[PDB]
Amino acid sequence: TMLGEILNYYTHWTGSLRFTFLFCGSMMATGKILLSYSPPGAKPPTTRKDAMLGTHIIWDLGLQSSCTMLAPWISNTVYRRCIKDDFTEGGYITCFYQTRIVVPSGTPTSMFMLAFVSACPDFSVRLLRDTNHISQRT
Amino acid sequence: PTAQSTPLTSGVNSQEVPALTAVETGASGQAVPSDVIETRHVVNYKTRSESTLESFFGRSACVTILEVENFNATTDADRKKQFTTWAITYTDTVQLRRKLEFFTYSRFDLEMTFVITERYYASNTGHARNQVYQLMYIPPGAPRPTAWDDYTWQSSSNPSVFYTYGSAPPRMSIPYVGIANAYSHFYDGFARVPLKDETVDSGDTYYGLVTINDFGTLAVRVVNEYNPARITSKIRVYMKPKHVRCWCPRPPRAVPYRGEGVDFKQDSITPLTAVENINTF
Amino acid sequence: PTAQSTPLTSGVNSQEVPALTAVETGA
Amino acid sequence: GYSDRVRQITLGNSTITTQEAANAVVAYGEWPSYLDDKEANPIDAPTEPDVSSNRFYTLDSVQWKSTSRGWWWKLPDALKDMGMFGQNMYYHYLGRSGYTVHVQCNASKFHQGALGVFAIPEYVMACNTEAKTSYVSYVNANPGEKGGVFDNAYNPSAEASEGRKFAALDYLLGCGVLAGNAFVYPHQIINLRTNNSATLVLPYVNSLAIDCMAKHNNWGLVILPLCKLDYAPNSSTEIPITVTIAPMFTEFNGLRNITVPATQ
Amino acid sequence: GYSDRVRQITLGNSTITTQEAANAVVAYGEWPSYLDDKEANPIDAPTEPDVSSNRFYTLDSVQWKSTSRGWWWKLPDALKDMGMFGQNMYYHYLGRSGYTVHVQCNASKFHQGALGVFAIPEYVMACNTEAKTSYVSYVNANPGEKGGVFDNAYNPSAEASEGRKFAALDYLLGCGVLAGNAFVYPHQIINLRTNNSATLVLPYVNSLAIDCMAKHNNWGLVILPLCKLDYAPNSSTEIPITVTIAPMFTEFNGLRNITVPATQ
Amino acid sequence: GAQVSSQKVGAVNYTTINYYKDSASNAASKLDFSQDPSKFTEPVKDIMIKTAPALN
Amino acid sequence: GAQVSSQKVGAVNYTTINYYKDSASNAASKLDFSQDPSKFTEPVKDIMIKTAPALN
Ligand SMILES: CC(=O)N[C@H]1[C@H]([C@H](O)[C@H](O)CO)O[C@@](O)(C(=O)O)C[C@@H]1O
Ligand SMILES: [Ca+2]
Ligand SMILES: [Ca+2]
Ligand SMILES: [Ca+2]
Ligand SMILES: [Ca+2]
Ligand SMILES: [Ca+2]
Ligand SMILES: [Cl-]
Ligand SMILES: [Cl-]
Ligand SMILES: [Cl-]
Ligand SMILES: [Cl-]
Ligand SMILES: [Cl-]
Ligand code: NA
Repeated sequence: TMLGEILNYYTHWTGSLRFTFLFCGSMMATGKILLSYSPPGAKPPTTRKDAMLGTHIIWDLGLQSSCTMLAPWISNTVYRRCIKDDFTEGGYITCFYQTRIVVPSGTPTSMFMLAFVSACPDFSVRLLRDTNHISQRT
Repeated sequence: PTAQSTPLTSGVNSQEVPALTAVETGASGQAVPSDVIETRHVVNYKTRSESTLESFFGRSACVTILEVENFNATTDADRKKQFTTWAITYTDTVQLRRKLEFFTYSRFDLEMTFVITERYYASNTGHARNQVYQLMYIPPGAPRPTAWDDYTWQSSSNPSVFYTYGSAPPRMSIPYVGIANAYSHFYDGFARVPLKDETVDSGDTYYGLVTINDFGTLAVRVVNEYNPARITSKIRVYMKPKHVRCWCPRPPRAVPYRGEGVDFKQDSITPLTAVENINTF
Repeated sequence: PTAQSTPLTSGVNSQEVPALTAVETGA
Repeated sequence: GYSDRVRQITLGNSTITTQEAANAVVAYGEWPSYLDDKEANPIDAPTEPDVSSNRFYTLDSVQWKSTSRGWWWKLPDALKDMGMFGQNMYYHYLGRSGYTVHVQCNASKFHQGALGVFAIPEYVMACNTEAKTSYVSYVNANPGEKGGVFDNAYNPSAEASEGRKFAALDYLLGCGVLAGNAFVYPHQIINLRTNNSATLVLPYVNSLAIDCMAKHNNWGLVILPLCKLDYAPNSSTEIPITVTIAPMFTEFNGLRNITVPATQ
Repeated sequence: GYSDRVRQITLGNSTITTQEAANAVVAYGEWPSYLDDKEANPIDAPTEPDVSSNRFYTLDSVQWKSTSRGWWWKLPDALKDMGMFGQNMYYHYLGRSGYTVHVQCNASKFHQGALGVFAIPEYVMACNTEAKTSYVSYVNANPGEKGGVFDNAYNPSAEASEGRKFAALDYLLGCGVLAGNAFVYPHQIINLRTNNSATLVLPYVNSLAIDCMAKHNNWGLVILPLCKLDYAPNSSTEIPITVTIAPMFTEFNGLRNITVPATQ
Repeated sequence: GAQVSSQKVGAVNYTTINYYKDSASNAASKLDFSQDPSKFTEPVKDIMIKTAPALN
Repeated sequence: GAQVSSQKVGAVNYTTINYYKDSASNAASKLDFSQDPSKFTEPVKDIMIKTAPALN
């Protein structure tokens, strides 16, 4: 992602992450969807009843097409590392049907949503470094 | 500010008894000479200047010795001698480490200095032109070199210093870079919580600061291509903590270290030499 | 200048719905 | 821009949105609140867990079918195993709580049906044996998040020991009154052509300032299909009903070891 | 009337008395406190459980014998299964706490002995295999209220898999420093002729404002017999040592499902 | 932006100018004679007067 | 023509003099904290109020 690419020029990051979801079914499709962020240190959630114990939002599909879930900055350290690291693990984002998607006849019964990520205004990065995403033969 | 002067005092015959206390309270003894003897006045002009933390730590100390070589390498093992990588730490040596470990937490900027030396490997293979060294700081996540001349050394973003043999020892400052509000010299814990019935291995996991610390990697090469004469080099790395604060004092290390942790070695846990008798002057 | 501080807030029960938007707008 | 149909509710780390609401009910016109010193009873400093417990908990969903007769839950029973609310409830002799109840049921512009959603103080229900009166087991009275269902038939047991459960007869509201009069209780209707959710905010209601949550449910939550679910392409279709409830202004007294109720 | 020997401490629904104290220690001269906005880190509204969790919990007692080499506990580990403190600890990713530690040991005017009672920040201890370094299992590092004991011998394991526990060697304080210097840490002494209890009030100490309690113990509590227990009529007598600890100014962030650590 | 400060006496001032934009580049911190041994030597809740009995 | 400016804080001022007649010779530009993310994150013609519906 654009955020991910920028983060890989830095060693440390801090702040809140914004996840925005765009529902792209038909206008006739309805539904409620649960989006959750569970800070680390417990069993990763694989069921709605565990997911709903964390930070979450229930998204009602409708005229407003998009819903934003926040992963607020919740961390022991003041910065996390821009690598896979147990000490600065960030937790778990999951998604479940809250009710279900419902459509009438003559309507597609499968469809998609798009997920976007961006940094919030509380977000900053430190310690410039080379990225592992570009290289060349020698 | 000076250390304490001594006031003129005589004797006493009094219900005031400063010689007695009760250290069960957690207080150390507090009495001073004027409390228990007759004293003259002595003006004390002496200061504790050299035992401030800045003074105690105000030295560049060697923390490791790295090796690199420059020659025509034809095997994998010899190719790996053309550059070196080192995880940045103060635990390769004992002296600075022990001083830092008087404290639980610290906060400081770092002056890093390097001393680079060479010798000829042999005398029947001609000579070698003056060598330039690259010392590249690779922060966690940045790609690590697998060869002395791979793409990583272009160092667009990582800081590198290019040092010319025979020049003054190179030197740079590093800010306080901790991701916490201080560095921890000791960490009584783990990097993750192992959970009930998980399949993750619990038999080969570690404990303490080693599970969470990562200050990146120093990578060193000779920038020159090979001469007929093989040159072997040592790079001594020096650290001086400056602008120092420390918290939570600790007893100092009393027995030899045996690694990065607090572990001790069975043949080296008897620091005291026994006295002949309790009455030995 | 600093990155954004976080204000003290509680909950809501409101016709104001900042959680919803429409990214079709290009925002 | 602002609308009676579009609402956001945030409590603790949890947020609900709806785009097809129908206002919201505040039961008896009173928002929940903490217990004032001039109405207090137990004298120990109370625990007020705030965001740890005063947050939305989503129960297991149920399925609305053309043949469904309805559903019931009790409160605080339905939330007794919910995160820190449950822990605070069971570690204390006494507790009080208000609630935000959010009932969720979406369909399509081609479905039809209407659910009555009622919050009933002291929702006492009939037992299922005529050999005894008021003869209901603790376990059957307190099903937890699974709640119970209504039936359109009353079949009391042959033996008293087998009838120690509620006779949840729909048209008598499980308690000997006509269901058509349930509208005297705080309520909304989810009428599929109009709305997809109901929101009820409940103050603590009791004849006491604070009481034993493990002994006594203050509210019943009843969902009755007033008009049956119908969908022309498939009359056997089912749509979920999801119940999400947040405790509010929770306050607990009389801390000790944890209460572990009987399970059989 | 008032005396350095007589003290009452009340936290929540719990009170301690002592009639043979020796003042009380406030570690590093700093009383615990809540986390200020100008030093805060996680941004979610924290849970502050107050009286439910900030109260005296009494651990299982241990027996002081003439042959005892000492005892250790870690904090918050020792209290992880204690009432609502334990629940709040495990339901959250992050927590911070201060403590009042009250160590209790009475005898008679004819007994003698002295216990050093030390509160040690980041009490990292040596492992018991020389095939590895820093090689201690989570389970052995976190014994809970039972704590551990010191030994006067060091016998590292033949195989690495069998040495994944602390080498709690008394005179090296289990960590390669001389025990005689442990007095640089906040401490009291229970000297039986003088006092029957030690009281230490501990602020939160860490290089962070708040941290993962289930990963990281902030304090060690060490009790070492500095002078052995002796009693002339029976040198094999034993007297209890009882440890009672109250969390203080507890604050938790990052609520989710409950943490259940591995037990083997 | 020159700073003129007292030297440490020998057997009296010196001048410093910072050349770099990062404080980490600066020379050693100036002598800080701050101290409070009592946080370690006497961290007691109730004041102890030396001349008085430690326990009364 | 010395410029005295604040240093970036470490664990407080520094002095700069330009020695060359071309500005291209100068050291790095001073920290510029300017920003306007909205030209990329919200380049919309009609103002959108967060709390309001995006589409009305
Ligand atoms: C590192 C080392 O010991 N180098 C020595 C070499 C090598 O042993 C051989 O050249 C390898 O075959 O031999 C010498 O006699 C030489 O070449 O003048 C002395 C020199 O000090
Ligand atoms: Ca005198
Ligand atoms: Ca080379
Ligand atoms: Ca509270
Ligand atoms: Ca005295
Ligand atoms: Ca909006
Ligand atoms: Cl290159
Ligand atoms: Cl070359
Ligand atoms: Cl001797
Ligand atoms: Cl349940
Ligand atoms: Cl335990
Ligand atoms: Na003096």
